[PDB]
Amino acid sequence: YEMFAQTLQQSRGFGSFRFPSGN
Amino acid sequence: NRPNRLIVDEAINEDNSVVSLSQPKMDELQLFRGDTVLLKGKKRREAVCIVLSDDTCSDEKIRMNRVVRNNLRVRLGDVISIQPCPDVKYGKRIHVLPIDDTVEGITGNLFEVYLKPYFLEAYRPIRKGDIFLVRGGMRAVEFKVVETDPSPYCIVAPDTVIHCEGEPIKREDEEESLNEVGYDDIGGCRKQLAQIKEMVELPLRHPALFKAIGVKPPRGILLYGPPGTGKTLIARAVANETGAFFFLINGPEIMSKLAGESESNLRKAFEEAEKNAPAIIFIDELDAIAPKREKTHGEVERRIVSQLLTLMDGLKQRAHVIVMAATNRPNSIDPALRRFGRFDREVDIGIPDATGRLEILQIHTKNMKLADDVDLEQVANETHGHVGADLAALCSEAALQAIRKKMDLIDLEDETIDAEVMNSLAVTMDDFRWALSQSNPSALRETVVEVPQVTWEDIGGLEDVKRELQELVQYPVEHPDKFLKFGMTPSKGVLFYGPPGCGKTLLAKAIANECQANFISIKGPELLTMWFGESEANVREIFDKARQAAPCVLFFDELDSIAKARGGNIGDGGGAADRVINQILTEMDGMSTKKNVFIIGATNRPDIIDPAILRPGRLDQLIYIPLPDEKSRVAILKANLRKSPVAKDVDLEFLAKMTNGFSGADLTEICQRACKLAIRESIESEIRRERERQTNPSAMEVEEDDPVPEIRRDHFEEAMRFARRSVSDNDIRKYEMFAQTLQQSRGFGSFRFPSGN
Amino acid sequence: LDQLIYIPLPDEKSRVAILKANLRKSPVAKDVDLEFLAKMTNGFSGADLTEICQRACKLAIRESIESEIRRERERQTNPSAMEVEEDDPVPEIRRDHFEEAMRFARRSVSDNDIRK
Amino acid sequence: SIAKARGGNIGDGGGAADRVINQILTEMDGMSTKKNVFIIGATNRPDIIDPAILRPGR
Amino acid sequence: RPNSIDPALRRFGRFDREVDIGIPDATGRLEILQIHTKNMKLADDVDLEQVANETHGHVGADLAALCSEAALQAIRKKMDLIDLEDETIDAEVMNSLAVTMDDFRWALSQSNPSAL
Amino acid sequence: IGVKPPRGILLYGPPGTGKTLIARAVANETGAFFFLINGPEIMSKLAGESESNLRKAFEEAEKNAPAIIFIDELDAIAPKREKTHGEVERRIVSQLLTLMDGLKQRAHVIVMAATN
Ligand SMILES: Nc1ncnc2c1ncn2[C@@H]1O[C@H](COP(=O)(O)OP(=O)(O)OP(O)(O)=S)[C@@H](O)[C@H]1O
Ligand SMILES: Nc1ncnc2c1ncn2[C@@H]1O[C@H](COP(=O)(O)OP(=O)(O)OP(O)(O)=S)[C@@H](O)[C@H]1O
Ligand SMILES: Nc1ncnc2c1ncn2[C@@H]1O[C@H](COP(=O)(O)OP(=O)(O)O)[C@@H](O)[C@H]1O
Ligand SMILES: [Mg+2]
Ligand SMILES: [Mg+2]
Repeated sequence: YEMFAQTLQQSRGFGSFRFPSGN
Repeated sequence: NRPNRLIVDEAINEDNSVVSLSQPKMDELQLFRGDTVLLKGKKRREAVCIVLSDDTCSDEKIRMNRVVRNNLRVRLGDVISIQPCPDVKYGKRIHVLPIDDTVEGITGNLFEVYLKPYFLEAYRPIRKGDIFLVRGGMRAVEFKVVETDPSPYCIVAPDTVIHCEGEPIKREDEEESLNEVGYDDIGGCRKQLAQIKEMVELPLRHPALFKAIGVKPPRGILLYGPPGTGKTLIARAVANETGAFFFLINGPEIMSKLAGESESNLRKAFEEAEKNAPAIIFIDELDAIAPKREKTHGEVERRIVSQLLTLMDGLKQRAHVIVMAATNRPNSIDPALRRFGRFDREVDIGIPDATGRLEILQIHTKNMKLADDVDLEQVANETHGHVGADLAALCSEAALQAIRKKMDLIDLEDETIDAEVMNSLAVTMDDFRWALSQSNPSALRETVVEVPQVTWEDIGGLEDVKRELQELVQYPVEHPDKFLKFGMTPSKGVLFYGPPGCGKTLLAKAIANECQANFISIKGPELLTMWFGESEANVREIFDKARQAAPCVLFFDELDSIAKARGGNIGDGGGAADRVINQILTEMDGMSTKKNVFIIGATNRPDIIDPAILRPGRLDQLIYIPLPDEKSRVAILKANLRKSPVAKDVDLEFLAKMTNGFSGADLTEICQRACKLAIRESIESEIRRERERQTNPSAMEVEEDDPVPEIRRDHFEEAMRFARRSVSDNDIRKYEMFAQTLQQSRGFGSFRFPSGN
Repeated sequence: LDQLIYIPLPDEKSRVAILKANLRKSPVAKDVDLEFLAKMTNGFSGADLTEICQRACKLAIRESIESEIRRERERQTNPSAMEVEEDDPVPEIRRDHFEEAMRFARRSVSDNDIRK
Repeated sequence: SIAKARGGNIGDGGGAADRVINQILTEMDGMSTKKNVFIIGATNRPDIIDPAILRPGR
Repeated sequence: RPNSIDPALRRFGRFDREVDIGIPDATGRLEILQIHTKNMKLADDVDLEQVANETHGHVGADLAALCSEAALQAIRKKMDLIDLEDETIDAEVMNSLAVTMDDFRWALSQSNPSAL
Repeated sequence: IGVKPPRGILLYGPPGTGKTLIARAVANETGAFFFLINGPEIMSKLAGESESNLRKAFEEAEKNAPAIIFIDELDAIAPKREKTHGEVERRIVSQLLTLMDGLKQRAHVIVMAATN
């Protein structure tokens, strides 16, 4: 059940998404 | 214990009249670095010198040059009184004479060529009775100060005239020369020379004191290394430093004789060495005399081996005799010579590293005049796998190319000899760049044992991994007392695992740099070579090299190679069985924990590894190394491009945002591809601008004279569309699954001790 | 070899004695309850108990070193007093170290293996 | 040739292991880059080749 | 080793009685250290029993060389005692010198045993 | 000049490529005292006569400096160690190794040798 729970895992590398803030 | 008494120590500075002292001894003696001091030694002979200050100089000892050392009849470890003299004034005339055996080949005037820049601007204090040395012009020549009109302590002023009229005279018979070799002529083996000094000096320098000590000395020292490392040179230098009766024994000279003549030569050698105690006996090429028992066919050679074994055991008479011997490998020796009371102390003279190679080049380029184009440091960085004899031959080849290319200088001296022609010749950088192409080294097959140069700055992120590695490695080295207090056994090994191309080798080299330890790398092809050839007895020979260079980090790269090559845990029916991994486990269980040898493995397929490696007392830590994050990608892109000229218009932080899911090797690939695009643009611009413009030029030269490109935005912008991901998604899911099969716990997170009353 | 002797997983008193025998070298505070510690660990082996003891010891060593470095270097470079005013090693192995090292412990032997 | 002759990446159970290709990889990793010796291979069956040859530095 | 001998020397009326002198254990190593440290003066920091417990796979000649190396490290580190006797001989200087525990802790790192 | 020369040059190739011819041509061009040494002529002699021929050859070449010594078929004199059964041939190999190392006297003597 832990393996099947990890086969539907959230994401990889999208945790640090931020919109750019300029000017 | 009055402070004017000083013990002779070797000086780092190569100036011929400058001594050095420490700061608190000089402050206690109340002197200053501007003072010109006077020294007194044996046989009423003196030396006037300029003293300075130093922090690396020891307190009770004085550092001086070998020129000052041989001009006092004083060796190391002796005593010299010092007297300050503010009465040192200028001279009247200076009359020196050359010495015949150093001017046998040189000719012409030596005054303006050598003596005029020698006394220029240095304000050298000289004395009647001293002998100094001048290098330059592919020759070193010495001059004895014969006659001076004023007081013997005097400073050479530029007003003082120097007289050089007279025949080249011979020396006094008690005087030394450059025929013998000192400690300065040897580079790159400071630790081994220190060990030989510790073993050899204290018994031989003080025979009666050490005899009153009563503790037995060592009496057999076995030097070994690759061919050409200069073992004969080190033995002769230590023999010339201690000044004992040195006698040389050469193996083929004995084995070229008849039957009884070899034994007569050995017995006469040891008798004449025991007469002149203290003495040093050096036996060169020991394996030519005493090889293994299976190889000495015949009776007479086994008889000679037994004669040597008899005389080494009969040497134990407390006769102050030390026997050194050199060989090319410790395995070919008859093992009866390894016993106690015989050749038991072993010194490993390895191949030199880059600092050592730089010191060898500085030693061999003393006399030769040298153009300012060259950079010896870059030469020492480019020579890889070069023993010191290769470096001497390289300097020889560069000098011969420089003399060859000046065929007009061959015309300048057809048969006449001028010192000024050799003074007029220097060596360019392209001579060394040519000599690196016709250099055939002899040490590419050798295992490299050195400290790495990769720091933590080359690696991006991995902070908890950095913390756990320094906790596992650095703490038992620095603080053993805590492990004695709390009473645990420090762990022995670490297995890294993860996707390919993510910096496992860099982490091993980084922690080896952090702890300042040696590093031994063993790749997958060597393990596969041992598996195909069934030569798994070389593993013990690896671990012996690991013990001889302690503290050390032993890195087994691609530990799953034989298991992947066998069937991939599928073919041949067997499971997790191997000759080589078995021998590695035996050697891991064998070794002691006091030696501080730390073992690191690294795999890409952690499922097919042998589970018997992961037991306690072995590689028991498992560390997962994922694909790099965004700040790590920034640091990787910075670390790859330090050598290249990158325009400041390039945004790397935008470049790390697009590349979600790359490894390190992909980023190095795209950087090198942009570099290839830049090189192509530069070459195809230069060819057109030079050749296609005009054949017969309008202007006198090229009007531009400007290299156009650097690496800029459009190169990365073009090289991006060739980049690809090396690691797919299912592969990453496999490593995540194996990481979860070693999960921490379930339900033990809320454990608390009961708190009652 | 004709005698066959089966050696099972250790019982509760055996787990108490294993936890006592592993920790004779280490300075353990007297506030620690080992008899409560053997009740939770139903189904561990000996190697799991040695693992969790050595992990608590690692946590204690890390706390001692990262306290000593800060207290010596970070306090003052040029000292106010003549020497260190504390001159006292702070840690021993205590409750929070076992309490933290418990959540990394795992069972090595599954149920089907025991059934075999 | 040896990979085709062995099993065609099918027989003998093993995968991409060879004495001779191992020695070629060792000699490729050994040599210096200053000598200007350039190595060229050629196959007709690129699927059954050893993947350890296709790494960088090779 | 008993295997390299010509087996005709094993017969009766010849070399038939065999005595096996094995490597010594920890009590034996302690007795060897006590034998070799008779004449040498000795500071009270050291504990020879812990030294005998830590030396594993050491023949008695290794222990004699270890005592030699610790004594030479102790004479080496006192370079002020090298200054105290440049060429004169005093019995009191050798009377004034003892060997610390860290000399033995250093000599265990440069010890290459022969019986692992 | 003072830079050391090379003093041993080893020509090698397949049989019949004309190595003897190249050596004789360079010897006739430079005009130095050329002396020829042939391997089977040495190995056809008795025990002491081979060493006497080698020593007389190098003495008479060192008298007429500058000189070139050519040793044809070097493998007939000095093969591998496993192949030189007997004592006298190993003795001749050691004689050659002695004389090549004793040649370093700055005596303007160059030694060439050919093999297959
Ligand atoms: N580290 C070094 N320092 C100074 N000179 C060196 C060094 N290594 C090599 N050389 C020089 O290279 C030559 C090596 O001479 P040797 O002392 O005979 O070396 P070697 O290790 O004894 O070679 P073998 O084993 O006797 S054939 C000499 O001309 C040395 O001056
Ligand atoms: N490249 C060449 N130029 C001129 N003559 C050659 C050449 N190659 C062979 N020869 C002739 O072929 C013969 C070869 O004689 P050698 O000099 O003895 O050759 P070799 O290589 O010394 O054979 P070995 O090894 O001594 S049996 C002579 O007659 C040469 O003149
Ligand atoms: N933290 C990092 N910083 C910079 N480069 C890295 C980093 N990690 C990996 N690399 C890149 O990876 C390459 C080394 O790969 P490596 O980790 O040795 O592969 P493997 O783990 O298969 O041995 C280097 O060329 C380097 O540029
Ligand atoms: Mg030698
Ligand atoms: Mg011929």
